[PDB]
Amino acid sequence: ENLMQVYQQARLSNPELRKSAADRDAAFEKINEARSPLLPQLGLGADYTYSNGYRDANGINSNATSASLQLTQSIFDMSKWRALTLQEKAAGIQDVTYQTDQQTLILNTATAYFNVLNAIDVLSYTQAQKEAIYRQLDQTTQRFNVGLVAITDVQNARAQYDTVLANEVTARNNLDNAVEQLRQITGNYYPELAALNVENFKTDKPQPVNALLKEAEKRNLSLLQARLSQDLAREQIRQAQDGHLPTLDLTASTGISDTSYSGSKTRGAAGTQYDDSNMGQNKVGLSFSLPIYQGGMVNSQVKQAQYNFVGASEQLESAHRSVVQTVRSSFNNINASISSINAYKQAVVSAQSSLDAMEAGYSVGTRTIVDVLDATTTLYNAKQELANARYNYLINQLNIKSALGTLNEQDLLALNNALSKPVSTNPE
Amino acid sequence: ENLMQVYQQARLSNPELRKSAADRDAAFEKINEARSPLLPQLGLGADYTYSNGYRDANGINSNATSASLQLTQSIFDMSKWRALTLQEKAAGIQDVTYQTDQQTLILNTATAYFNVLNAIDVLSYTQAQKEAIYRQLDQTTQRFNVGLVAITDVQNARAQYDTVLANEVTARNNLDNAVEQLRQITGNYYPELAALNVENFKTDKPQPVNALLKEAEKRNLSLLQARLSQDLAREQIRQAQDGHLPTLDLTASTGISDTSYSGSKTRGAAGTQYDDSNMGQNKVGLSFSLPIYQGGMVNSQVKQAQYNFVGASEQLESAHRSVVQTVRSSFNNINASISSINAYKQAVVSAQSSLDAMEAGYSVGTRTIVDVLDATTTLYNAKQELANARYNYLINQLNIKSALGTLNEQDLLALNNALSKPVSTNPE
Amino acid sequence: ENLMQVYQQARLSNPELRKSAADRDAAFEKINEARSPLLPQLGLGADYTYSNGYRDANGINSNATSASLQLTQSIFDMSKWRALTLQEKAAGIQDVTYQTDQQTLILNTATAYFNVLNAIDVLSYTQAQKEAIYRQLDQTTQRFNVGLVAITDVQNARAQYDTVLANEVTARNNLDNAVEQLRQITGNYYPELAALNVENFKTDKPQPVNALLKEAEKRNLSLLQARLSQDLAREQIRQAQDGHLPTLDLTASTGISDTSYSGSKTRGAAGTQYDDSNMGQNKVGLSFSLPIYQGGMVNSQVKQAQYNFVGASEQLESAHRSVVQTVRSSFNNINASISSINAYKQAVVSAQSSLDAMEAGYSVGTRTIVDVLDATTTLYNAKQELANARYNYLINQLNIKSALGTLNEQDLLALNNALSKPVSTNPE
Amino acid sequence: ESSAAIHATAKWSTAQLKKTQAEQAARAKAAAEAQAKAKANRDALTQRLKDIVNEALRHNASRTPSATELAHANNAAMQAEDERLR
Repeated sequence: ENLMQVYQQARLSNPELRKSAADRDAAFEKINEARSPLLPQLGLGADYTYSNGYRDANGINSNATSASLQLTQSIFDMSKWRALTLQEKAAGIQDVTYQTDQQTLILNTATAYFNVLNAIDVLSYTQAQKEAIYRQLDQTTQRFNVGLVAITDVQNARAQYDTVLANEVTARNNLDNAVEQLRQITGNYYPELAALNVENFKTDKPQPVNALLKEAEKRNLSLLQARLSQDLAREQIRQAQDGHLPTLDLTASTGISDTSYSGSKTRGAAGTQYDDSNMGQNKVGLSFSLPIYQGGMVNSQVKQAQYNFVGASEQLESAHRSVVQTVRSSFNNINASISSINAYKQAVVSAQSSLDAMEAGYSVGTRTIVDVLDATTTLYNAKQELANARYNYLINQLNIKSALGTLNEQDLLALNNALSKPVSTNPE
Repeated sequence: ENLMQVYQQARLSNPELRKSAADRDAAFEKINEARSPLLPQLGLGADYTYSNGYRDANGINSNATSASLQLTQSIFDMSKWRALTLQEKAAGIQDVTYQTDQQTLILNTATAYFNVLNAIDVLSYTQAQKEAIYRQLDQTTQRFNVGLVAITDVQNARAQYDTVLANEVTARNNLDNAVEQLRQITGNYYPELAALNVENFKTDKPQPVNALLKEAEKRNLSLLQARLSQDLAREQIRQAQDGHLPTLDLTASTGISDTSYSGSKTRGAAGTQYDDSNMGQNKVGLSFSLPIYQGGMVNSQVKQAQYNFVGASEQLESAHRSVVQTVRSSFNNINASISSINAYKQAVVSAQSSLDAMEAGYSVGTRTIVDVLDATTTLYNAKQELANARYNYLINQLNIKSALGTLNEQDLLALNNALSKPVSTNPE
Repeated sequence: ENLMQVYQQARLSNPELRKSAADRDAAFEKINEARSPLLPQLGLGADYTYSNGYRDANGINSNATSASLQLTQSIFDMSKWRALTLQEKAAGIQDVTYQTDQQTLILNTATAYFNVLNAIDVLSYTQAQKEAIYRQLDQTTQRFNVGLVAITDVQNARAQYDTVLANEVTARNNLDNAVEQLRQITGNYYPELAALNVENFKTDKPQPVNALLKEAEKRNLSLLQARLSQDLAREQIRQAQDGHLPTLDLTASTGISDTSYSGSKTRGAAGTQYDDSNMGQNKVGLSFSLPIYQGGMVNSQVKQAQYNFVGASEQLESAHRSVVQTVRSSFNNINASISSINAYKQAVVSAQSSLDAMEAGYSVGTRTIVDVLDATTTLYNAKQELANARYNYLINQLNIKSALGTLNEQDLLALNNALSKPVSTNPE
Repeated sequence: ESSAAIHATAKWSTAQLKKTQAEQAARAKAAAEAQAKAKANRDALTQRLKDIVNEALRHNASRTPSATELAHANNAAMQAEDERLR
């Protein structure tokens, strides 16, 4: 697979994103729970009661039962309207959370993909260095057996070879760990990935940092979430202040009730008054309430909400300083990776131009072939640094777009066009 | 102490585990609070009231007082049965949390113990390296005074000695701080620990990764906790759905009251309506409820509970991927530690063979002192890598038992059997 | 600016501390909310209803209205006094939380300031190492133009020089990113910072660790917060136990009502039951309540509070072990930084004495430029570690004051006395 | 001697690689820690915005009687009017 195909398998299956999507959908569904207390409430209540009188009420027993339907709706209750507007804002903050979890899956997928390619390259250079050291060790061992070379060069070549074997085990383990990080993100193992097209690769210069700052201040998701969180804290001032207001509810009902009586005091002539009784009632009523004073409670709640809003407005300054530092340090790291790729490219070309002359003249007889062994280390050091610098440029080129908040699938497509030939994640 | 004795102190002493035990015992005791609403609820109320009639009832005054012992028992209310069974599940989730804290104390105790032993060995090799370089500084100073070598060999040996002296101060500080990490876990200082028996130490190959995965996916405590969390979220759907149901409660009461009258309208012939009264009342009654419509509230709560269960099922996929990656990385790191121990075991011998050849090479003048100092420092580095690799194998040998969820003190006994000679945590 | 001036701009503007101040002041205003239920509650209720009888209540209709100003005051309710006392304790815990944020801003400001000064020195020593490595590239190029040496020596000198250019890029990027992190803490860009006066810099021995630890045990803010958290959990036991107590409330009402009747059954001789009324009721009463049995609920709540206090007392033991380890490790790292400053100060003079011999040897032509290069690269490594050790000592001198809990701006004044000449944060 | 430049470059180059590998590991660790802290902060915010509205709805649900509580109060009020006529 290439980076784009790997990302489709991640996007479809990844549980971090899919949990975040479910947690977002729950917050949008809670808008209907938050709406519901403004709508007509309707319930049935019913009762049965036996009763037995004693002490002045002695000799009166009774048996009663009743039921009613009860409608209710608020005509004016701003505390319910505030619970709805707070949920609409809370759902908005949760959608920007989901957009951030969606955008970070792109960056983590690319990071895991390039970590596997970087581990394949580090292993490949370690193996190429091992084979070059082994060829020099063998040739030194032949020249020692012919008596041209002292055993001390064979001992030095063995120490080089034995330590590079321990480095190959380390590089192999790093690759065999990196593919499991890619499995955890994507849900899948890949036998081969599309490699970086280093035969045609080139670096573009970023936009001037003033343009990046002005863009991030429009579209960065962390800054947007901080603005929405300040507005939710401001709405909580109004939700506290509206605790001083009057309240008005409409209520309506249809009820039915039955009663009977028994016991010695209800017997005889008294049974004319303690006769069986039956009733139905329809009714409508407006209930009004106004808190006049509550120990200063609402005035404390308003001051607490004002301090919470001050806290949220300083948390927005914290978010603003954070994104300003993030775009500037990303811009620095792109310019540093561009200029260090250019430096390491010349270091590799000059180390190759050295080694191509060394491996000829010092095999032919100019000096001991241990100088070709030492020249070999400079080249495979420089090739590891150059490869690592290329992957740092590619990762920082996505990182700066995450700092703008613009990072999306079309940026994976742009980097996927810099890939070409497949390479196996599991060498022999 | 040995590793077993250190752990048997830590298990009894450690506050982080004992805090977790208290949270577990609290979550189990809370099952009884969750049960209480299903049991009888019983209380005494009592009252006193003065009343003064004004406008129309003007000059009817009264004083009333009463007391009532009251009982309630729910006959059908599924929300209380859901609240109980949810607390029984929440207590079960807290128990696997406690088992995870109990298991991670073992891994932390072993990690701290091996970090102290590894720091003792790094200091010991740094002191041995310093003394070997000092022997060469002394020998080159004598050769310089006899006139056999230029002063530059003494200057090279001196600069190499002064830099290794600064490394010994650093190695000593690493040991001195590692012992305070062991104190923080165990509560105790130790003057000496049982060191690894490197003469009798040998590596064992792990089980095949398919068998490790097949065992871990039925025992790992993080995955088990995620399964229990999905089952709790499924029970929360039933808690929401049962919000549509009717409800039925039984109630009983034994009341006593007194009432008396005063003021102008209660005098004379009209006083026969008022007089006084002393009524006692027994009452027994059933109260029924059925919510017919609630603005769609319960439908929103059910759909929210379904999205919460979807989120919990993706939390279980997250846990499953995490176990797969943790088992596979632990299996690879075991195989890497086993193979790299056997690489460094050879690299020490070839570095020692190189140093013996290098000091001979310097004695015949075909090498410089800087080659002997490089042969010395590469040997003592290879010894430090070999020693470090053994402790990393022992830590990974516990880490796979943590990934399996089977890690217990019998694994500490198996590792403690590889320890022997006491070595001081605080050398002279 | 110097460190003291930088800290004025940090303390004035920093959003982390200012957000913490708002979260502190909110918890103190919440004491007024927590007190409010102990004070008089006063509310105006009002009502209007129409009613229509049916089924033996047929032909009876009524219109009724009421207004009632009513008051409530608790005479005895211990749970309200507990809720107030718990909020006063919670505000005290929040005040030491703010005091910890106020203290950690000092440590972060100094750490960021010394990270910029350290990056200026690392860049300066990298540029000095570049200037030395350039002399090899010059000498090999001149000797190649003379025809005295082969092109290989120029190719290796280029490979080394192009690699020290990649190190200058890395050092310059680290300086830029250090300045951006200082600007995040302080809100400000600085063109120049006051540098360390290394010609008069002086290491000073700390107090003995027993005296440090005996002070920290009285004084450390995290240990104080753990003591206050244990005392809060102990008050929560009393708040649970007092759930068994009786309750007594006073209430009063100035009620007004009006009522009328209509329909065929309200007329005729029965009309005395259905006459118009305007009655008011001026009333005052006491209401008492005592729970007798609650399904064991309060006993479960008391045992849960006892387990929560056990948990809080183990968090106090964990906090105590944490300050013991933090004080001891701070004392270790002060003694180690003092000792390693002395070691690297000797290593710099030792490497300088070696370089002065190689530089004279190269100037007369008995030594090679690569002897001078090896002596120079080892010297600038020693100078870099000496500068690094000085800044680590100055940071650890604040770290022990943080472990003591005494860290304040007079410790920045003690550092600011060691600062001197301005250096540019952005060189040529 | 040319060999001395080859030896010096090989040793010094390997030290620059080891420095770069240590920097790369620290860079990766710092980025992973910052991401973990940010994820934990978004989860804490997600729980806070949930609890803010759940508490506002609990308060609104207790500012007044329920439709069941009003139906039971009406069932009592019918019997209280019957006992006014009794």
